[PDB]
Amino acid sequence: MHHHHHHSQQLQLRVQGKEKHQTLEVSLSRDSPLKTLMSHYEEAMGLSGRKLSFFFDGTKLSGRELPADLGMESGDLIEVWG
Repeated sequence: MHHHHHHSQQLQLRVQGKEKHQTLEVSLSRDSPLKTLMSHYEEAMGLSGRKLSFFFDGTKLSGRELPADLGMESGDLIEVWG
């Protein structure tokens, strides 16, 4: 989450799905919209085309948000349902 090698302007985020093995720590630029993380997760997990829904703070992500739009911070978690 906070290892010393990380660039100080990226956010480390945990993306966690329904199974223990459906998980990924994603490094996201502050100026990348969340859709980049959501696609990244789908691509890494092999779950493209499954209509997964990503939640932060109890609300569904559209993918259009920057992390700052939501008060999302390095070390936060995004829950993937489906």
